[PDB]
Amino acid sequence: DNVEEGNHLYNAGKYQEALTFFMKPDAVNNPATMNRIGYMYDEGQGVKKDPKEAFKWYKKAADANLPVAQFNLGLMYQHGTGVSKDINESIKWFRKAAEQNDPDAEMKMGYLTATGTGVKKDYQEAIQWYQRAAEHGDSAAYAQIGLFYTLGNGVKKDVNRAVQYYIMGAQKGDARAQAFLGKAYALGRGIQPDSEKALYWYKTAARNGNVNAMKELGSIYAKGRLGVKPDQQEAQRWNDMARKAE
Repeated sequence: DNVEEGNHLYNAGKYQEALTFFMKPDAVNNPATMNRIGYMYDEGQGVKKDPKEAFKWYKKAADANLPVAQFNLGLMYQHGTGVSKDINESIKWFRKAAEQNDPDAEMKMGYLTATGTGVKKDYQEAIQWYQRAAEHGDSAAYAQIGLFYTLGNGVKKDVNRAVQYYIMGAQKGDARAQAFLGKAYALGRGIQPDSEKALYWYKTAARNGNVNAMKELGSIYAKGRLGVKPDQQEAQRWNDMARKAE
């Protein structure tokens, strides 16, 4: 294959070297490869980053019914990256990509439905899209669903069930569910108050770049909440890092 070779060179950072292989007649015609050429233009892997040119390759690949590339194409409309911003053409593509079972597109559809951005707001359709994106390997989806039960958007507030969703997403690497779960342990809101497990999950979410957990952590050590020995050598570490991250 001229694409599988070009994949090996690209997988190993020889982007321009890999790009020539992809531009070969047998390679260009591959839809998955056509998508990758748009990516390389989108991030400047082998070329000077041109999003407008990246749009050309996303459209070719998305016009071949490639779920990854229909999502990418819908993004380019939504942000108006390489085309002129068309929020409502963008949902044509997310819809196609999401109904083709793309996880990222299903969640973009959970968002657009929950906010009513390009479509009639519907908290019930938004849950379905979010739960479907969870089945397809998206850990952020769990906390997005649990928010509905904590807040009460289209459902009666079931704080117990919301924390069950947080724990799921928290144990699968999601920075926010981890912070949400830490707050649940800390107040006993969702489950049984554990000052240790609350601290563990706060530390894990901060480790994963959740700013509210960093800020929370800095407050924990300074005041001396949650049974830590009050430490300011740690407390000022966290708050500085949070400021630096915004």
